[PDB]
Amino acid sequence: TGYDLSNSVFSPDGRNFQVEYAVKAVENGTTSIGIKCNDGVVFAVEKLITSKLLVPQKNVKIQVVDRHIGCVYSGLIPDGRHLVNRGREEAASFKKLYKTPIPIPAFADRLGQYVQAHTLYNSVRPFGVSTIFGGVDKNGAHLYMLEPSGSYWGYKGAATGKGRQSAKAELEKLVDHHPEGLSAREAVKQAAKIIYLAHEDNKEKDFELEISWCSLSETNGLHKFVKGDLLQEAIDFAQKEIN
Amino acid sequence: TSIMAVTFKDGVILGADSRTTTGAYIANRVTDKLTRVHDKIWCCRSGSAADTQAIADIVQYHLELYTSQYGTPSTETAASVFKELCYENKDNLTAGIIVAGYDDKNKGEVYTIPLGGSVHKLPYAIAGSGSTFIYGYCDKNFRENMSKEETVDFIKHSLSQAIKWDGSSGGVIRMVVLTAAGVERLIFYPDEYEQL
Amino acid sequence: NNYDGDTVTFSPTGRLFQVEYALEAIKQGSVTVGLRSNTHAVLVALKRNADELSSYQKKIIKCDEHMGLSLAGLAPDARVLSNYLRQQCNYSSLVFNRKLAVERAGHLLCDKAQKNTQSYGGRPYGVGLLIIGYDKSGAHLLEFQPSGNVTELYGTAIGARSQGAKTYLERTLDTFIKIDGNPDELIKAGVEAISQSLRDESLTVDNLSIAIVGKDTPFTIYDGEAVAKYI
Amino acid sequence: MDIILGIRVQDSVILASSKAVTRGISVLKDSDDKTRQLSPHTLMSFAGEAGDTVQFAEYIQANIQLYSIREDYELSPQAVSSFVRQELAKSIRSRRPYQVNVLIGGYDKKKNKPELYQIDYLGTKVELPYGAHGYSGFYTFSLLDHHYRPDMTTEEGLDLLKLCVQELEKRMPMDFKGVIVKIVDKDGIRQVDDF
Amino acid sequence: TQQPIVTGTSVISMKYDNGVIIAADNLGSYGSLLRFNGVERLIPVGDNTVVGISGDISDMQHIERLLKDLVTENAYDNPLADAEEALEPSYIFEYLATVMYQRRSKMNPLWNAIIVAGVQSNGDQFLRYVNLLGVTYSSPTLATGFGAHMANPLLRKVVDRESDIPKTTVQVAEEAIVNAMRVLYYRDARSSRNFSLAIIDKNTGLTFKKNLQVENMKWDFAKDIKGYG
Amino acid sequence: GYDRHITIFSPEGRLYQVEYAFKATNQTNINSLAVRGKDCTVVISQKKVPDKLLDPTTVSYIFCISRTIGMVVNGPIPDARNAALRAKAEAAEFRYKYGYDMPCDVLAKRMANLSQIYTQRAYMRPLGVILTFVSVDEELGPSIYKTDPAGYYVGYKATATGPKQQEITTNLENHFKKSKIDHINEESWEKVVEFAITHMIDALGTEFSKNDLEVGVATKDKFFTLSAENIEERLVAIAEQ
Amino acid sequence: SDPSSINGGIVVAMTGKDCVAIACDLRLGSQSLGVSNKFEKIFHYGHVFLGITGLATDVTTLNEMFRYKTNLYKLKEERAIEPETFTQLVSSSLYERRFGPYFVGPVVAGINSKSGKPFIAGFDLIGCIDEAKDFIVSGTASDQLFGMCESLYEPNLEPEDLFETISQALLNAADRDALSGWGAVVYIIKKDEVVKRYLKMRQD
Amino acid sequence: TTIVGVKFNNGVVIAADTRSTQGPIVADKNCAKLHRISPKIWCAGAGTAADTEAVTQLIGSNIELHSLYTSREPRVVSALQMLKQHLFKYQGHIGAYLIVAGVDPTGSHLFSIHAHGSTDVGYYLSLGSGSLAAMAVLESHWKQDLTKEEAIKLASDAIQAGIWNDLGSGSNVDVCVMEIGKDAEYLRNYLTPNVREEKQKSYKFPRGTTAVLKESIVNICDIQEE
Amino acid sequence: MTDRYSFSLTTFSPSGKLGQIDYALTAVKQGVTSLGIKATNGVVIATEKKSSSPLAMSETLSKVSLLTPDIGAVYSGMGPDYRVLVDKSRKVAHTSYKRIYGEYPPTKLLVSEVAKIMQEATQSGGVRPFGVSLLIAGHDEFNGFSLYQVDPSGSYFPWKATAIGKGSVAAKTFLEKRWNDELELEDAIHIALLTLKESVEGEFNGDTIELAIIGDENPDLLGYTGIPTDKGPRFRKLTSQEINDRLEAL
Ligand SMILES: [Cl-]
Ligand SMILES: [Mg+2]
Ligand SMILES: [Mg+2]
Ligand SMILES: [Mg+2]
Ligand SMILES: [Mg+2]
Repeated sequence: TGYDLSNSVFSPDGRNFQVEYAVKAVENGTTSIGIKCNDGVVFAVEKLITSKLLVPQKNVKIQVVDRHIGCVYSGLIPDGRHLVNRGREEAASFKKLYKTPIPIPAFADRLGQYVQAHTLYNSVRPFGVSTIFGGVDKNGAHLYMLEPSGSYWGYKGAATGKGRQSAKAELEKLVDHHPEGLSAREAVKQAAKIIYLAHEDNKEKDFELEISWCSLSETNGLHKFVKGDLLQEAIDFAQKEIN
Repeated sequence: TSIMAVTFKDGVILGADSRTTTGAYIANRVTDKLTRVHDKIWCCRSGSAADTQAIADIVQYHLELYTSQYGTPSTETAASVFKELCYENKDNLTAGIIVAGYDDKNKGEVYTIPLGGSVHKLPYAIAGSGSTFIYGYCDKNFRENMSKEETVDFIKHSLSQAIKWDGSSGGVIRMVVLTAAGVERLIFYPDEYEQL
Repeated sequence: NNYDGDTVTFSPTGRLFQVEYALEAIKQGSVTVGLRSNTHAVLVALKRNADELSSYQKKIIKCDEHMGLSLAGLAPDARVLSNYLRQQCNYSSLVFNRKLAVERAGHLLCDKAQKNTQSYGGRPYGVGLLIIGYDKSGAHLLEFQPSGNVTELYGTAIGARSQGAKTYLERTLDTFIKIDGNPDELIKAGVEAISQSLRDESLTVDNLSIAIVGKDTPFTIYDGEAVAKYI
Repeated sequence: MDIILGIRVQDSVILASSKAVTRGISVLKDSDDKTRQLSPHTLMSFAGEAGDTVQFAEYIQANIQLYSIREDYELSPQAVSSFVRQELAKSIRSRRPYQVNVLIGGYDKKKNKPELYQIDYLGTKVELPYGAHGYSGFYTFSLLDHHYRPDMTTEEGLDLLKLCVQELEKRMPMDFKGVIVKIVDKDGIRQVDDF
Repeated sequence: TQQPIVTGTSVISMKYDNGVIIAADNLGSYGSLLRFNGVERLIPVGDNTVVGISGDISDMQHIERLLKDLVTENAYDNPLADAEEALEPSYIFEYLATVMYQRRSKMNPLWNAIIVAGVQSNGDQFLRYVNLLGVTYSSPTLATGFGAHMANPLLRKVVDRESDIPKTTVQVAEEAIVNAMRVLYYRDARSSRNFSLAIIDKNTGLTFKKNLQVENMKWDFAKDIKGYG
Repeated sequence: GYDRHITIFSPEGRLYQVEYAFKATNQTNINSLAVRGKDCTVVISQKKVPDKLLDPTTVSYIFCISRTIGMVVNGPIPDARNAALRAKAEAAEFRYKYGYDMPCDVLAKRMANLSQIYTQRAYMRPLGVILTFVSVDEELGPSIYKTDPAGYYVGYKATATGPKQQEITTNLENHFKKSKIDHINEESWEKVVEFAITHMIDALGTEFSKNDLEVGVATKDKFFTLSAENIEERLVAIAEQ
Repeated sequence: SDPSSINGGIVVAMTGKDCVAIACDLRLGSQSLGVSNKFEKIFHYGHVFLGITGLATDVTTLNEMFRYKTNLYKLKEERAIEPETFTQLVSSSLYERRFGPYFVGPVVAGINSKSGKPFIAGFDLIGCIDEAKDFIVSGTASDQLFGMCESLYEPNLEPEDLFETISQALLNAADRDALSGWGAVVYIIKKDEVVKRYLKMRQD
Repeated sequence: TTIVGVKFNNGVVIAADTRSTQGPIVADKNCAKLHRISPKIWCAGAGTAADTEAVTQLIGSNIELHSLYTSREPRVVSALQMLKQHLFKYQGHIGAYLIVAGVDPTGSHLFSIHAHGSTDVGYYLSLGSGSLAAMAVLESHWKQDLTKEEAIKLASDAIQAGIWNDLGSGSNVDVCVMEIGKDAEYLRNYLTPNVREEKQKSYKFPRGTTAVLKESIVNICDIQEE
Repeated sequence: MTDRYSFSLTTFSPSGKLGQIDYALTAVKQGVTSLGIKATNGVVIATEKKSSSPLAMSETLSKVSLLTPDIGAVYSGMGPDYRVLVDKSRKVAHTSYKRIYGEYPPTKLLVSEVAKIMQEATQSGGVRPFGVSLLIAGHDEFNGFSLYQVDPSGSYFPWKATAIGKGSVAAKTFLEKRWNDELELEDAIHIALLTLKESVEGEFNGDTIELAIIGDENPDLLGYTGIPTDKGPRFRKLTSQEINDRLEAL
């Protein structure tokens, strides 16, 4: 034994235990999700209200990269911010050399290679976050989810954090019941419901809902936060479904 | 040198003379100035032969690596890579490059990158020492959405005049046609274009 | 246990013990309170002396005319982080002619602390910070943890026995948020808040440290006989 | 700096160096000693660019003194001259070269022979019976070529040196304010205080 | 150290009671060759600022990319990016002025003269100049290159000092700007007939006018002019 | 026992971290196969999409390294993409420096050398992947060259990789013992793909739908991957005789 | 100002029947001023001989550099360096200072100890090799030497006849150059004996 | 210097004169200007002679290592790419002007390269001070589908034009023929049209003519035993 | 990141042993047998092509490698380590010799350079020793024919004949009985084939045996004619057919 004391060491199984321990930090975090719709993507996250003294709507979690990509993550929040900072540098250098905004699959590999690099050496620690991200490019909508190992794939729907099992089941119903697809406005409503449903794993404290979206028809392919009337409408739809 | 690129209905065509001079001596009378940086993205080179060959080789490398990762690059992207090299190394380069390419989404596009490393998207572009003598002719005779045959004639006639007046231009007129159908090379000899 | 030798090692449950040990240094520190209204933001700090011959360790540091913080934990680490904030506030003013937003200042502190939690050789910062400020969106209060976590709040407290002050502020929330255009009453509420964390000792003239920033009020620190009015 | 002369006789080496220091319009000093003792039996005179001359000479002196302490041994005149040549040969391809010309007069205690080396700022070294730098040789070498003998005494060397200085004082346009003369032999280095 | 290759001529501007106006022609010259005829040299930043640039066009395109990146960067982690924490004209100018002075201090300048025109959050008019040397100044009217010599005298007759600004309407100001552009077309050999004009008003916002032409030109008197003496 | 944590010799002259990297290679539970025709080189790999929430078009272990070279990977996707990015960069650089397309065997050697370094330098871990490079080389013709975490590489008439490599290997061995030639004597690549799928079905004892397979084909001057509908046409032809 | 003619001097080398000869003048000067009449320009490392003309500081530096390098060569190779091999070493060493060169004109002469074949070679200041069958010249009177050698030289001269030919080539060339002369040395080199002769010449 | 390259049916031929000069003086009368980059890739150099030799040997060395690394015979395009990128980086300060020719598995090739790093393709090329004299012959007699014998004849005639008409060129003609599927044949002194006539007089001196001051044996042997 | 292993991974144990070197030698012992024999007019080096799979094309894996035209190398131990050492050896022959002296290094000095590289992997920070022993055969003008062994420690020794790897102890005894100072190259090849047969289990033919010689100059392998002094490489790898012809006279 001792194989789990140092990053980048293969165990006799062929496993990197330090990466597996990073996953435990992710599973301890709040629930975050992503839904791929007809012409875009929707992101939503659960924000635990630890105290009344927290200023409502102020501690924003979802982050924009460039102007067309949204990023949300569960686990160690600072690690997620570090990954988004790198992502913003990668997107800037791509656009600098190639003019066009970074395609979503291209951006996915940039994050992937960077996270994977933190599994090659014992002088660094793996990322303690799973990141759901995506947006719209020239080939349409794309949704991705990236793990501490550096592993990522494309998704129809994605979920991570403490209430991921509940969320995944809800997402799988939507995929089956809508083979033709889901509209952006429908996806916002559904995202609100799924977070409210996933909040059962975190039922002790009350929470605040935060939603964002990128849609070709609804936001002109730019990342925007869902605010005001559209947010309240989604909260009402969600509250109606849990009762 | 006399070089030009012209967009038309089905795409874009690049044209060039074949003369390379060292002072008044013609060091090469059959030069190929139409250079491939990607399958359907080509460029016309003017200025230092060493510089433009070096730049083109680096761009071809960049677009080959782009293609392996992100798929076929746009003509705008190719122009941007050319610009980055020309702008950032403006103190040490003498290069005037016209970039021409065919997309299926964007169709035929032409970008000119003059000495300073600025970029200008145009319906057609002319460059090289011989171009000065055909600004009047090209402005009067260019139309948008010409046919392949009309565009070949426009370039043939234009470069014929550039060759006639510019001592640094001459030899054969080479052309490369970029369309959905593919890539076609054309060559026109002195006995043909001198009698136009 | 076997996983607390350095900051580059996760435990089997996904914990970072060196970061947790750094968090423990804050809990040993002296209590400091932060609270705000819509016009002003206030810091109150209980200073700690070594003995009766010694001075009381300063707790509040000014970062700009519109921003400053109070500390709890390793004081030299607060000096490093407050110096960085001074530089960032300064860069924003010199390059962009722009006062650095309090929220952006929190983001910068988070990222600086994060790098010390993912690399070999280094160590986490051993201090907690309460940042107050008045910018283009009004009064603000931030809480910084050396884990990297930064949070915007109406009121809070950090240090030893900070839970008493935090509960009081949670009760008084609806009252002190409405104290607009009255600096003295907002400080009174902060002095009453920090009093819920005292045991055996009381607030004296060289014990108490108060700071305030607001609409037409530059970040100023009050010590000595300037706080006797509030005792 | 100006005139530096050297002559190797039977049993000693004699170095003569001018006393004037001129900064453009005025003669600032008339008692300047343009020499440094490198070791008990080795003396170096110098001339060239202001500042660089003393800086180079003191740098060489420090290095030879360091060697002497480390090994408890005095390097031969040949070995010292080779070290000095390399430093100047290195310097000529530097960012800012030492513009310094030197004469090295030493008595080799092993061979019981006086030795005179002439090295210019490029690192050009020659061993000579007599030598100079600048324009000094143009006025003095015809006299030395005539009178010099390898078996001359120290007194005869000083007399031939006086004739050289007299010719310099007659035909040179610049007033170099006389010379300081030093003798290097088996007993070490001494200054002739009346010349 | 370099030399400008492809260049743009004058940028002109002035203040009026409720805002600012800025204008520049659409030419990119290659020495005496009038090479490029569709170059936009007024670049809007948000809905409160317009940056007008003369001099080297390759450097202009670089500055354009810097400003585009500035908008992207400001929006990062900024919920009030379209409200209280939007880019101000004053922020945009100070950034450009910093870059210009830094580049001249490395002996590698951005070969340009720049005028930043806009309206601040409190409604105040903003108008300030910066060039390749990092030199900055403000005035009720500002102009670069030939415009400094020919436009300023005309524009100063409308607003001569600070107290003339509240007395100057947007109609009077635009009229003065358009006339100045005509005068420059008459007298600057590196100018063109086609130009762009932008108005930034505290009430009606940013109005960007493209494809404007110099009109009402006097040439008839040329027919009577014969010989040289 | 720190000789098991980093790449230094054990008392038996073994490198345990290398051996454990070979074990990580089978973590995906996927099998791959490569064969050579007269004019082509074919590579097939199993495709498993276990989650319904996944976008199946993004799930892949075959990579287009250059125009001429394809690569299939056996091992976890993060290490696979690491090797893919590096191979793409190496191939592009080679063409720039030496003026011709990087040969399949030369790229294999280069990636094998990089892997060797990770077995000798302590600060770098081995990649838990096996890389099979395929092309139709302009000098050597149809080519299969395979690299592993030990830094070993060699050319193959045909090859197989994965948890059930032995079954596929023996099946291929028996065929070439009959034919007595080093390749599949077939004109079209379509029939070489059909041969490859048929012999994988025989060796594994399992049937495949269009979504269960992933196919890459190398011809003169290009490598390409087949779509689900191209694979379906291949499966129909196999069933009809 | 021109570094290759500050100090002056010449070297010449010739081949004969089973022998080679290399010769040089003895002058070192500072432009017009004669400084030394004992500045020998021919050096040897084992049985390989090297003459160097040009800037005198570089002449001395390169001798020290090639003594350095041939001593290490011998310790590692366990044999003396041959003329052909040493020629390549000189060329390599000079080219490595391509953009800050030694201002010299080197000349190699010797007999290969295994084949018995006579060998000579010349270089420009940056390393280009001239491997002539007949003769090699270098220095401030190289034009004069070319003229003398071209008319006086004939192939397969016996050692004592080759001495007369090369001596007369040097002497008469030097007497038509202001910056060369003040004495001369001639080396006659056979497979296992080398004779060195100082010549009597005019001293102006 | 005169150098030419000529393509023919089944390969390529390169030729050069044999005069090297320092200003107006002829340093060597039988210089070798045809250099080997690899067994079947040869090149001829004009300009700074040390640079042409050095850049040939450096790229030749790296080409050999590349050949061993890739287990393939070296290609002319590789030599060309490596030469041009090396020369471009030094911005013309390495004064190498080369004609590069050879055969490889891809076929037969002929290129020129200039000191600043630009390259060109052709069926016939000339370089050096005698290039205009050589090109005049090439432009007069070149045709498509030349035989080996015709190409050798044309190449050597082009060098002769340089020899007789350019003062920078002279002496002999060197030729190298590179044919597909054959060993490259280097023909040193292929033509010798400039042998010096017998002199009118022998200038062998009587023994004892030269005045001698001192004689001494030079010890070339190492320190002896006993 | 950064390589933070700046300390030695090979150190002296209390008994004076360098563990990592001993363990590297153990890896060599497990390796396939290779041998070398020196004759009066040549040198022969040989090994078994232990194919990992019959689907593998073992001709694409070269165990015997040309270092210079007159020097060749074979190994026993870790194949990948050998491959990178061959790359480094080929390069150092140029960078530290041919680019300086215009000729290829003598056998003993190239061996010395390879030995230095192997020594440094035994002392430098954050690396392990090479897990191979090399046999290097060569010819040069002044030293004639020679054969050298290089071990993981960096130590090297000259041999008349020797063997390394699996069955080296038995093979060296076999060579001691057969070797004399009057052997011709063909006699040495015959003895090499006889010796190698003892350590080979399965197939023994031209396709499973790799053999090369350092002998006469091969002008037919030079690739060009015209330079009399250039006469071709002395290193030659024997073909599958050439090996089988000598297995009938076995
Ligand atoms: Cl490698
Ligand atoms: Mg013409
Ligand atoms: Mg390792
Ligand atoms: Mg003379
Ligand atoms: Mg005289």
